[PDB]
Amino acid sequence: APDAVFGDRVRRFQEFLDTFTSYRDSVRSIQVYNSNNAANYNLNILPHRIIISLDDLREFDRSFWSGILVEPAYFIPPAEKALTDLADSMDDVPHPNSRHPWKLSFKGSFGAHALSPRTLTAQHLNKLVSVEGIVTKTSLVRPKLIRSVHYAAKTGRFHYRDYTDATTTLTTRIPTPAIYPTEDTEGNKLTTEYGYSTFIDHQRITVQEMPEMAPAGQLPRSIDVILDDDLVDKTKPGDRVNVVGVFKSLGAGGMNQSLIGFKTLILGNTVYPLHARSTGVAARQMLTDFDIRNINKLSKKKDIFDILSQSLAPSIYGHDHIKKAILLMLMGGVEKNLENGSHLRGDINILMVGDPSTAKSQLLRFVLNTASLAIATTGRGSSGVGLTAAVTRRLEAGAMVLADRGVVCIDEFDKMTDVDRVAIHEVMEQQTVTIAKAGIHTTLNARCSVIAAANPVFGQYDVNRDPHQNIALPDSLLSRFDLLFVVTDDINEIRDRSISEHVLRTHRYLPPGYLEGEPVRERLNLSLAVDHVFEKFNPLLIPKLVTIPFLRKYVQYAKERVIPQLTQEAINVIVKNYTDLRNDDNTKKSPITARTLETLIRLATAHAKVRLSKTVNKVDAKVAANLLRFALLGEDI
Amino acid sequence: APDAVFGDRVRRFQEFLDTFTSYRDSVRSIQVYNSNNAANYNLNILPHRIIISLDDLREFDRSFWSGILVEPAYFIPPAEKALTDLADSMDDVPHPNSRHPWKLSFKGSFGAHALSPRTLTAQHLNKLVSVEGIVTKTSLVRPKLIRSVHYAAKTGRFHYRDYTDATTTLTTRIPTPAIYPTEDTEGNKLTTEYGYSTFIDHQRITVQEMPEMAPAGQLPRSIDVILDDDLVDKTKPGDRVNVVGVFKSLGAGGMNQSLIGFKTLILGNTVYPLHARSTGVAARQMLTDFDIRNINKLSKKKDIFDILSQSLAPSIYGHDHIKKAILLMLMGGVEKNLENGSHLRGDINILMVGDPSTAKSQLLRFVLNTASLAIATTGRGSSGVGLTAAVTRRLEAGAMVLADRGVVCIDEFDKMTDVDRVAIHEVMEQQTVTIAKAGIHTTLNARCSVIAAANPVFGQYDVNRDPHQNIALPDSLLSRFDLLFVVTDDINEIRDRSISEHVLRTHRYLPPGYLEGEPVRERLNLSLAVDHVFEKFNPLLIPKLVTIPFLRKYVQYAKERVIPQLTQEAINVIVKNYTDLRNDDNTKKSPITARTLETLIRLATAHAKVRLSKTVNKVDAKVAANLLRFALLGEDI
Amino acid sequence: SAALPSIQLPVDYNNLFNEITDFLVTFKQDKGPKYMAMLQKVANRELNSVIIDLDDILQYQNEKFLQGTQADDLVSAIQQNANHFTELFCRAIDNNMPLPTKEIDYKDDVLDVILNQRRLRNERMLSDRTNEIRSENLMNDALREVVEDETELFPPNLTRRYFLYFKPLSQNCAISSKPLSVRQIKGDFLGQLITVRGIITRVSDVKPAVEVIAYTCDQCGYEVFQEVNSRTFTPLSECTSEECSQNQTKGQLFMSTRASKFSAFQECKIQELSQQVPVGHIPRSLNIHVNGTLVRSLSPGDIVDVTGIFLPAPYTGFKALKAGLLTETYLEAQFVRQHKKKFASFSLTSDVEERVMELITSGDVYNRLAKSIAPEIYGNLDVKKALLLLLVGGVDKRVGDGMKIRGDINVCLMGDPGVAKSQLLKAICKISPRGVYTTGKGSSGVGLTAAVMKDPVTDEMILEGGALVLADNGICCIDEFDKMDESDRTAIHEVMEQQTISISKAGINTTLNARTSILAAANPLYGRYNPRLSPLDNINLPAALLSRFDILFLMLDIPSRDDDEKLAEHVTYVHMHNKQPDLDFTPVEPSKMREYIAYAKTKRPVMSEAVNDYVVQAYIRLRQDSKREMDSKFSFGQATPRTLLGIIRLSQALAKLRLADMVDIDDVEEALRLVRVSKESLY
Ligand SMILES: Nc1ncnc2c1ncn2[C@@H]1O[C@H](COP(=O)(O)OP(=O)(O)O)[C@@H](O)[C@H]1O
Ligand SMILES: Nc1ncnc2c1ncn2[C@@H]1O[C@H](COP(=O)(O)OP(=O)(O)O)[C@@H](O)[C@H]1O
Ligand SMILES: Nc1ncnc2c1ncn2[C@@H]1O[C@H](COP(=O)(O)OP(=O)(O)O)[C@@H](O)[C@H]1O
Ligand SMILES: [Mg+2]
Ligand SMILES: [Mg+2]
Ligand SMILES: [Mg+2]
Ligand SMILES: [Zn+2]
Repeated sequence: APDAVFGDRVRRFQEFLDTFTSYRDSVRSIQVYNSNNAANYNLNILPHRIIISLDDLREFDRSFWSGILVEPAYFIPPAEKALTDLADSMDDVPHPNSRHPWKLSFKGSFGAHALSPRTLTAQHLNKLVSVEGIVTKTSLVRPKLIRSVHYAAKTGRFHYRDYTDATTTLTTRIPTPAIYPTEDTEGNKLTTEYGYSTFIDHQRITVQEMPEMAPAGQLPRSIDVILDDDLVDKTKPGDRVNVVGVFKSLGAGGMNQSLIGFKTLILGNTVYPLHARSTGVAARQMLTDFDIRNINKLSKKKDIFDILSQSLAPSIYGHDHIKKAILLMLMGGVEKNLENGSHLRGDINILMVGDPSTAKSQLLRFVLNTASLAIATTGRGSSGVGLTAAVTRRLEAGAMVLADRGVVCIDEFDKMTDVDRVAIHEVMEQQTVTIAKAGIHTTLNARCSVIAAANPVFGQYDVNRDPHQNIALPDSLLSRFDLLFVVTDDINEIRDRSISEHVLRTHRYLPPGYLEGEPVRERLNLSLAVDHVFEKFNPLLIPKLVTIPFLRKYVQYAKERVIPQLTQEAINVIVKNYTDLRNDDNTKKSPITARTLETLIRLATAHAKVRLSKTVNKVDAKVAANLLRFALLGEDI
Repeated sequence: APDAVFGDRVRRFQEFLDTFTSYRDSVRSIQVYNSNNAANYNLNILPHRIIISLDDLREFDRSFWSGILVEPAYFIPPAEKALTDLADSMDDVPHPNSRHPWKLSFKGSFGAHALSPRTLTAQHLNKLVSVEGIVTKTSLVRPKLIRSVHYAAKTGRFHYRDYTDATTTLTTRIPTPAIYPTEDTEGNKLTTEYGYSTFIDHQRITVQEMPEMAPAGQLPRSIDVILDDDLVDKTKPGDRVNVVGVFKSLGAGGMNQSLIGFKTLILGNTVYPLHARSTGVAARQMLTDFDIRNINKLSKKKDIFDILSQSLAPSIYGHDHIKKAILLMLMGGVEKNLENGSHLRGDINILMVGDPSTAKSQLLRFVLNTASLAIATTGRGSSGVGLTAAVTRRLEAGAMVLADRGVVCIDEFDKMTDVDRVAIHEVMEQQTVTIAKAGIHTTLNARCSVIAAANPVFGQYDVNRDPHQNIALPDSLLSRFDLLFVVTDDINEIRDRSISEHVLRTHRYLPPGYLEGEPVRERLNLSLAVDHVFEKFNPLLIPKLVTIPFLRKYVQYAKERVIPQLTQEAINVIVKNYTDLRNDDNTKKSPITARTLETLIRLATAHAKVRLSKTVNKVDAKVAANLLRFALLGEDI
Repeated sequence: SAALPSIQLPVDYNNLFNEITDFLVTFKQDKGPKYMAMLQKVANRELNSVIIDLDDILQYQNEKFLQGTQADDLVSAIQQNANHFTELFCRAIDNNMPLPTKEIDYKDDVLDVILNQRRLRNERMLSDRTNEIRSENLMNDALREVVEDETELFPPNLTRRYFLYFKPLSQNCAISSKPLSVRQIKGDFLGQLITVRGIITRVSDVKPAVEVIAYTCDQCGYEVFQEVNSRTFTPLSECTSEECSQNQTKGQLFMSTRASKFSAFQECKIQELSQQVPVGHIPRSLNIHVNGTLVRSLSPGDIVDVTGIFLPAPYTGFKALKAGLLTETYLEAQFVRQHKKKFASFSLTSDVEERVMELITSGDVYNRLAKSIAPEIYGNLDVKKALLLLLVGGVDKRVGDGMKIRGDINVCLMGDPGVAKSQLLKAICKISPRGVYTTGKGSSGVGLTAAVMKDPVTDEMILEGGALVLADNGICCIDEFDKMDESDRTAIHEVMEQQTISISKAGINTTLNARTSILAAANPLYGRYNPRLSPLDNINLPAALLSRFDILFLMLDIPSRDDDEKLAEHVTYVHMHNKQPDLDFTPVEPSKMREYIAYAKTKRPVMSEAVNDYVVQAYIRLRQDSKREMDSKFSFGQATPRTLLGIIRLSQALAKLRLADMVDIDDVEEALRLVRVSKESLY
């Protein structure tokens, strides 16, 4: 039976949708997208879901906003009905072959409802809450029968029955346990018609307080979240997540005479995978047309490589070719997948062996902070079980499996066991992890670029000795590292005063919105995995330095929209340089193998990607070989 | 949940309604009528009900027809939904201030489903049956709460609840005993808002086998009929009725463990009051424009009175002025209701005293058969309890109360007790029955015209004696009779042979569709209380004779659309004739009182009604006084 | 009516059944109708499986359209709802089932004679009703129609001997055949006929799953059949036949296993391929329900396209976690396509023959096949020749005393870093239908063994094999051979000599069969070859592990000007265009190489006196040469009787590659040449 208050709220939300035109634009775009590939194929179908900004709702109608936040069961169904009515009103051109219920998702500032699994108590029940946590368990995506269609052969007629549970609606119904129809009303045997029955995907994930904010030494708190038909498979275990949903109570909690307390869970409305450092979530960024224009504008510059090289770690003094190599690894080459099935690696590995305090770990931490997807590990702090996969009858991804299509920053690389070393041997060239353990023969993808830091045998790189004795690493392992940089802390007066002036200038830095003696606050930077190009603060005083967010945008653009093709004019340089490096006797820091030809190719491709060029020209090969010759010998030609 | 078969039947009945345009015409006429007096008064509102001819449905779709007749619960709801959809489709102009459910009523040939309460067995259950019987009990028209509207003062909000029972739908629901809401969901006290709640009239009548067709000496069979919101008060106890409805079974019949058998009754869809002779149901007749044209055409004739007089009882020979008086009584005068409250009678009473076999009873039986509403009684066969009202704490109408606005044919008037005679004294002039018995002081209306037949004291009217000694009736009683006709069986050779030739010609009669030696069949003529003018069979061989149905149509038209006004040119004749009759010494058959002035006035008005004239002219008064002088003396001037 | 409402679907099953019957009777484009030929074969009991091609139905519909007749889309209806059309096609085949032209004899299956008996019994009961009613004397159409109302016959599913399967319509000959990942199979695809591409990870034993359990009643002499639909069933206790139900003294009815209907049941587990798993995700598995004659067509490690009806199953998880009518899902397998056809299932059909002649007539089969093994790897021709010989393998010899000789070639590639030993291992794994790539000191400690567990489907203790067991009758490519545990090395020793793994541990005492060819890749002592040090010194293989390998290559990376120039041109061309540089030489497609090698493995060449005399002389000379250099800085470990059998195995493999039955002098020449050049990179 119709409710006057329900209709009043429906028309109020219709007024809200009319006021903010972005929601008709979103619904219209979704409908035209669905119709266009429906007619095209007689890709994927976008869900009937709209992101609603709670700030705009508060601006429009504060009580509707407070009603949704505090009494969602009475305000969300009317708003969803209004959205569905609006969508069916604009649906003048129906999809080929009210109706099509549209769901709502919420975003914005939740205030006191933005909680965690620890702070989510029983006085938040029946409220729209945003819970931030870590996904620890993801159940199987199971179909749920919401409508069963049967066939009666004697009458030749198709019947159906709709099913309802306590979690499909925000309000409580009268429970109607309608049985599965095994026969008609008048005795005819029914045959279930699979493919005409309706099954809805259902998942139940567990969100636990994030380790970065959970109290140390205390047992963590968890909360159940239920996802239905479009939020399933939106996250994976170990993901940082922000789930917006209604904190519901279900069952009777032992009152109904046939539990210790009422069964509580979150009916998920929105799932946002969050980006935290050293996690398995990549960093999607929004690239406006202005950002792309600036990226192309800077790519037109000749010295853009240098501009990108110095802007990586201005705080670190020097380490300029190391920064060039780090930028090239951030871009990386393009992997080759030949038709027969073979794989050519397109990821660049870097090793930095050096004396104490030459900033190898700060250069690792910077890469961890700025990379799209980076996992930080330490030698012997993570084993092969912790680096590669692990069998739990089920597999748990390790450091280098979560970092697939990403970067692995390994500090204290020398303090790594040989059992880990063999797994690392497999991961670096073939980019795969073969388990073959306890009846689980699986080949996980570990297409990751490894950057590592190491110390010499005696703790100080002796220039009198040779590198092979100063490294104490297997030669086969050192071959996998595309670029091996030996950094030595030479005491020279010019660079001594220059590095000290830099260190002090960096220490004498103030944020734009801070006082002289105000302790700088620090948050954990839980970015959402979806305004000037250059940097005001320049530790060096000189070319221009771009901001780290803009550098990340540039790296993302070049990494996702540029796939350079090798050219003969680059091949001549690459082949000549490889032949010289193989045959010339120079007492190289690292050996020269066919892997050296491919690090030449990969670095040339990466530098071509830096310039946004779709073809690797001669200059790219020359600069790649230049960096390689520096890395092998120390030349400055 | 929508049903495919339900929609298929809905669209099939929509096709049926489109094929037969009379149903859109009826629904459109009903809607425009409702809108027109809705806007007029910001009379009565026609119900949302349509008469459906089952013959047309059989012509269109025989299975839909058989489905309605045999499985009404599955075919009547879809047809009603189709009719409602059609009505709301034509409702381009809504009434001032789907919706408005339209009900269906059925008419036509039912075949094996046309039954009686005796022949209605348990194998007719869940079938659409037409049952003919007599109404013996009519329960109170009680409101039934179908929607209760309540007000919550704390929230200031109007709530409602709909109620459903087993008799409101042809199909069986799940029973939902929703309680009367005495409080809101959250504890606020509710106040019932009468005048906004919805109450539907409900009546339960009992239909018993008609005495004319029930077996003699056997206990009669009865059936319950339930009428809802427009069929209530369509009949009264004692009425012959034809109820079309679904023979439903209700309850569990003792199977549900908490009756000897299942509770069965008829859910009335249609109620037709039937016209049977000597019953309380008048005879509505359909007057087409052709019938009215013929009536006016004949009324233009000068001798139409004679044409109507001879066509009454052609089978009876002679009795011509008696037939004129009978026709005038069938028309009758116009009653006067003065402002102070007094009443002047407009009904003509006739008494026929005569010798054995002068057709007094055949002239009574003819009036019983041809009158719009006539009740036949015999002296001492019905007492004052049987003639006037009777107290049962409730009143039961007698012979002269059921015959209100009708005719009472009393045979053997002389064999009537004085206790009855006093009640008849009251009924004839004041046209009322005052009970004043057992705490019931009631004045029932008995505005009836009395025609009676009587025999002399010695069984043969002695012409030597005077009428006052030959009648042996109270003089005050004889004054009430407007026209007293003394008929004597004089043996005269001319009329002897003429009456014998007539009697034999009438006996030598054959119906148009009968053989020479075929026994004529005879039905009970259960006419429905809603093609030539003249008669082919003429016993006399002469003016033209009109058919009895056409004469009934003419009497109905003149009786319901003509109200003559007295004129001075008629008053002069009336006054002169009354003064002469009062003062002239002629040894009248009946006394002359002021009632004689009013029988002159009434007969003049009746003859004016015969000519369809709205004013009583001089000729009407002259012919009225002529008939009166014949009735008093025997003159032929 | 108000409850259980009716819905109007665009599917009419009567004319769909009529179209099915018309297609079965009239389709002949693949001397007469293809399907009645198949039903005639089934009637005579040469075939127990009916595979309905969706390509055939699509072609029939296309032909009907071309001639003007409007035909309902049977293919789309089957794809959308496949469970009903198995039921439909079975009824249609039963209607058009030809009479058998072969009588029942004593060599037929017990199921066949049971079905014949019940068919004759039901026809006799029909005739008996007919005769009784004729004797009662109360048109033959009405008489018959009374008879089938008063008969309790055996239903058609009990007189049914074949199994029905739906082969998906080919992509080239085109929804049901486009391969889907396990993730891509959502609940929208439930009830449809879909194809999933994956790798099989666990196959259960073929068990008898009851479908219609039969009982016999000793009171009325009836056979009461109860259908089974779920995981568990409740047996009948009292008879439910007409006689006992009408009577008051019911009969207690006993199971009849021979009269019950059983199905060969397997529950396989398919898994996502590495190319299908998204970034940072763990592959998820899907349950495949294999029934009927289709069993034993899936084995662990198979990369297959499995086409089947995606069907729901009752929930089996925790009850407290059930929110609604949650259902488990499985794939009722109907068809299996093997990406890598097994060498055992090779048949010399016409198309296989034409391809092999087009390979042979091109000439130079040995060098073409060797150079086609990883064609982007450049300049390892002796290496690729030895790998091809390993793929072909020698000829297994069982001597009458019960002795067995291995017949399979183990090849060890010890080399410097960056020489493509690991790329050659994955090439061999790709070529081999049963190839297992493992890395030493990873997680293969249990891999080079089998682990005893419980089968979840069937209540048994079964030991699931690992790397050396899953690569049985195949190839195990072991990378980083010099870095395994001692137990793994001993297991490798046992596998390479006896082709078995003897396990005597707490809970197990078994001898696993591992008929595996071992292709090992190793790094020399110190990770780089020191030519100053002795070859045996730089080889970290026990004289007994080294002895087992039939060939041991020493792939050394010496710098050069022309050789490095040529490698760099090849690698850089491969990086420009995803193909090898050479235009004169076209590599053999790996599917056509597997077909040639499968054909070659069917030959068992023998050695004559004239060839084995030279084999003896060469063995003697090899032994003398090995004796003359025991520590001369070029010692490879002295020759052994194992080198003779390796020479013999290589000669037999080379003879097989020629598709010959005689081991000729050319093959022994090439075997000696390969053994000699296995070690010339040192010089
Ligand atoms: N070349 C350098 N330029 C700037 N800061 C430096 C440099 N070398 C060392 N530092 C500083 O030294 C500190 C320690 O460096 P760290 O990265 O921990 O050294 P290591 O690589 O030996 O672990 C940091 O605060 C870092 O900024
Ligand atoms: N004048 C008459 N004309 C025709 N029929 C007559 C006449 N008088 C008597 N009859 C016949 O006599 C029969 C008996 O008449 P009835 O009405 O019973 O007489 P009464 O009035 O004495 O009771 C009827 O069949 C009637 O037709
Ligand atoms: N002869 C060669 N031809 C082509 N590529 C080669 C050759 N030698 C080495 N490579 C390249 O060297 C890289 C590393 O070889 P890999 O097989 O991993 O080394 P190893 O076998 O020594 O462990 C591969 O990407 C491969 O393409
Ligand atoms: Mg450090
Ligand atoms: Mg009489
Ligand atoms: Mg390797
Ligand atoms: Zn029995």
